[PDB]
Amino acid sequence: MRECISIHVGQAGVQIGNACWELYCLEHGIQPDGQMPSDKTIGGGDDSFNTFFSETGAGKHVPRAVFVDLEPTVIDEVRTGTYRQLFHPEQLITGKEDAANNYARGHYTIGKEIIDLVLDRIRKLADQCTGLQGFLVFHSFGGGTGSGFTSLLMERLSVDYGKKSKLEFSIYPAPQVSTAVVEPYNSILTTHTTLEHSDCAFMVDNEAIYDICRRNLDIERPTYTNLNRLISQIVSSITASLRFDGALNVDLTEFQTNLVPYPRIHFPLATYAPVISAEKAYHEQLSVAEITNACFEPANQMVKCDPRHGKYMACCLLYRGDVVPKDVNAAIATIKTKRSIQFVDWCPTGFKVGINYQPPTVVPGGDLAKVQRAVCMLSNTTAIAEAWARLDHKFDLMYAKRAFVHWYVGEGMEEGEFSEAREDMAALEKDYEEVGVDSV
Amino acid sequence: KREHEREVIQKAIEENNNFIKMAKEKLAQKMESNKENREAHLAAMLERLQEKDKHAEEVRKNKELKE
Amino acid sequence: MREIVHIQAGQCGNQIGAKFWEVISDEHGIDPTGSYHGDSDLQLERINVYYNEATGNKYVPRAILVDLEPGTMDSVRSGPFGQIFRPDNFVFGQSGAGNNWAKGHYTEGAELVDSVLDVVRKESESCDCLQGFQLTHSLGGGTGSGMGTLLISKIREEYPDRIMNTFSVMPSPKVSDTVVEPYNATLSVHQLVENTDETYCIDNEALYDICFRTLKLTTPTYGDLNHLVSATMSGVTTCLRFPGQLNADLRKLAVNMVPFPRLHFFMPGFAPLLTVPELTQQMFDSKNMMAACDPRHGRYLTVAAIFRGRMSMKEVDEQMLNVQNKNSSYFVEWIPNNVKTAVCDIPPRGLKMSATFIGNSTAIQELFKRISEQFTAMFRRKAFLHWYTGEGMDEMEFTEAESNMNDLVSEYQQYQDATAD
Ligand SMILES: Nc1nc2c(ncn2[C@@H]2O[C@H](COP(=O)(O)OP(=O)(O)OP(=O)(O)O)[C@@H](O)[C@H]2O)c(=O)[nH]1
Ligand SMILES: Nc1nc2c(ncn2[C@@H]2O[C@H](COP(=O)(O)OP(=O)(O)OP(=O)(O)O)[C@@H](O)[C@H]2O)c(=O)[nH]1
Ligand SMILES: COc1ccc(C=C2c3ccccc3C(=O)c3ccccc32)cc1O
Ligand SMILES: [Ca+2]
Ligand SMILES: [Mg+2]
Ligand SMILES: [Mg+2]
Repeated sequence: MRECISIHVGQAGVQIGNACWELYCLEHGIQPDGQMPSDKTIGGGDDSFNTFFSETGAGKHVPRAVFVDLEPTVIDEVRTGTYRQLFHPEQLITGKEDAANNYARGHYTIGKEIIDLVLDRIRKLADQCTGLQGFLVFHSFGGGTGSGFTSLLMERLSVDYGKKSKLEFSIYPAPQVSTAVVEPYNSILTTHTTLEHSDCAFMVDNEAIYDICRRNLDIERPTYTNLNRLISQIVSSITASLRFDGALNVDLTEFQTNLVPYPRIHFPLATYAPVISAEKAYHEQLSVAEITNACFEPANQMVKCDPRHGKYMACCLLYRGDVVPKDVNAAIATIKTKRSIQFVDWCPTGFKVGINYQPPTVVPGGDLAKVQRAVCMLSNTTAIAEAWARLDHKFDLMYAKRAFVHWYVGEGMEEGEFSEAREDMAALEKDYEEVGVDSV
Repeated sequence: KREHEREVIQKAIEENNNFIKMAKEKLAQKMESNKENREAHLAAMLERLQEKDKHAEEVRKNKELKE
Repeated sequence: MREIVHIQAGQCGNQIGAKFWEVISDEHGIDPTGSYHGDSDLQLERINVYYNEATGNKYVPRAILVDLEPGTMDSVRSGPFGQIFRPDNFVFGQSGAGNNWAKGHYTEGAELVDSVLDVVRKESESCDCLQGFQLTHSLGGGTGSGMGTLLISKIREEYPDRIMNTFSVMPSPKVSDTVVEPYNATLSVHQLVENTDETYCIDNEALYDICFRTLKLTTPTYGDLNHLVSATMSGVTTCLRFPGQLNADLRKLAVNMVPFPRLHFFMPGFAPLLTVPELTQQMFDSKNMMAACDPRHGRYLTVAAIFRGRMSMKEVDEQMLNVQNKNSSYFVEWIPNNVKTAVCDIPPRGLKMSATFIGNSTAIQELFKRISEQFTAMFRRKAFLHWYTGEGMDEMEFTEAESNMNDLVSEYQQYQDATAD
């Protein structure tokens, strides 16, 4: 059991979902029609990949997932896409009118018209679980649906499922690919509203991913397709412990114990390696020591910030592929005596390690080189608060003049919700500052 | 000791239910306040357009009363 | 889908309206019979936005043709793509407005408006999900100006949660010798600021200067001015009509272009009148603005730009970054990332590549100051004021429209002078 239900909200959530589930299928040897030859238990099973896939009597392996968007054109591409047979039609839910980059429309005006239907379809998935573990919610900060509807959903999920774990994969906005000027507003509102309802959230800075695609894969002008195929690798690394087995395999919940020292401090910094093109990877083997040291290069982070100017509260290394503890320990010992790694005084300095022997997979026609071993570092650093600081500043510039606020007020919201949301963020920045101060 | 054990798990249940309860009410309050506001905004808009019709009637009336 | 309902009122409205439908019908690859004869599927991806699909794959414009005189109606029906328009959507009176705003708004138009609304209602009720309306008209005349603003108020009554966009043609003595125009404009502006979500300020003063000084066309015809308007209207609706990163949504444009409800008057621009750096410098140049205003006499609140044709997207990003940096003083700092770029692979007709500009600049006040100046010159003498009171109007409604437009100017000035600190 230990099933996990994925919920993909808005364009970003959906399209990242397409990348993730395509990648999952290739890792598990599942076909586009849902058939899995290697799986001999037909109609069911308690294998590790069953945490993400249910099984029909006809041998089809179905993603434990719901796709939701208040506009049909993105999900329509799923309905007619390569993996259309993979999902039951009821798993793909669409309205007719999006949130127009407006949090209010996503949370209230438009969202309320579909929220009950969504919860019902989510319930149908959960009833098929023999031991539901929690939810994974994919969404953007900037979109009206990704922000507004997600926060509404998270609120409703806490009511219908109590304290059942809810994890986020959140797309932090970047001007190179941003779609709205009001994304800072939507970002602060969703973060405030969701904060009490999320147990752990992995932020993905689009600018960080944009730079990595340009720098490491030599893509002149990365598309969402370029970004999403990279994101899915990070997501895969994080969920690998749930979808596979192994002696040295460490469950994500165990890392979570270390990563969240206080409820509000639940935003881990992800760093992935190696990101390299086929051209450069040829006749070039990146060892355990090399990919591990790369985790402490800020240019490889999912969020733009400087951990070297902050303090660590946890450090987790999630390896996959040809990796053994001996080489890991050697690599860590070297890194500790050359890198700027400083912990807060209330936390032990030991790195927590997990290894999944299943090697990295790549999607056909992708840009990422197929390597024998990869690593994803999950750290809890005060430096992530820099991402809040940048967003909150852009929020302040516009709100001082009440720019664009009338679009929100027009949809039923009040300025009190803006000030309430911004104050919670200021408290959050203060929280990250306090945890870094030495004990008395 | 057995008594303490009961009190702990009861407290856990109480806090969990209290969280669910407050979350349920806080949300119902927000959607209600939002429904009121949005309606009040659309109602005012129509009232201003309603005044434009009343004005136009007074204009057309003012014309024939100058002949 | 997401349908837009087109409306064209008065002479000017129907002229540019007809031209708009000619140009995009070509781009979407449909003939004046309503049949598709294109090569790319991208032409029909978002065709439903402006067209109704009838029997036998017959694409009919979702357009409503209005005028208080039947003259222009025959011109459209006889002109190219006159056989594509829906016959029942032709709504015509018999008595013109005679360039009288009061007639169009209170008297003559108020009698014809209901039959128009019946056609609006019939079109709207057949939409999967109506997103709003777009109006083409002038503010200098009587019908398109007076009755156009009447329709807006009436449509907004039955569709208050829909977007109301307008392509308003501003009057200029350089083109029209009619004397009472600054009255009809001020009275129209008084309505547009209250009841429209997005207004594209098409300025004849600008259109004239472009044909004359840039295109080297002394004594420019309306066909010349409209060729500019058509290319402009085609550009600012490209993303509404073609597949892209961001889809066709009037509301999303309004949300990101309008920081304050009253300040929704855009000055469009077009280029050329090449390489990517050239296009970018031109489209931001004052000479290429369809509104007679210098952007360097104010600051940009927001800007939307559409490049069309096959070109380097890396280069477009770099050059757009370059302009914002080199001209940072002309963009308000209290709105981060207020310039957004879109790219359509399909170029217009005749050009290998072009660039359309949509700016929300505080420099637009120059246009409203021009009208206000010409207005107060007429109103101090009460010249031709009897043509308006004759229909039952009051001197106050002239005063209110004046001061309301004066407020709009000062409000644009307020946010031009505003600072981050
Ligand atoms: N990484 C990544 N980011 C995306 C993708 N699609 C959209 N985004 C980001 O999401 C933000 C806008 O939110 P969207 O998800 O597109 O909008 P939405 O959730 O559908 O809500 P609506 O406004 O109603 O459309 C922008 O900052 C985009 O950069 C994607 O496929 N991958
Ligand atoms: N750019 C452009 N402007 C036009 C065109 N036709 C008329 N105008 C302008 O429109 C203004 C007058 O409004 P019209 O549209 O002609 O008049 P109307 O809307 O039919 O109202 P009435 O004639 O009084 O019934 C003048 O200032 C003209 O310069 C045109 O084809 N192109
Ligand atoms: C100023 O900020 C913005 C302004 C406008 C938009 C959206 C749009 C827009 C949105 C929906 C439909 C059409 C358009 C466009 O045709 C357009 C063309 C180029 C760039 C942006 C835009 C998005 C923004 O973030
Ligand atoms: Ca099985
Ligand atoms: Mg969307
Ligand atoms: Mg005329």
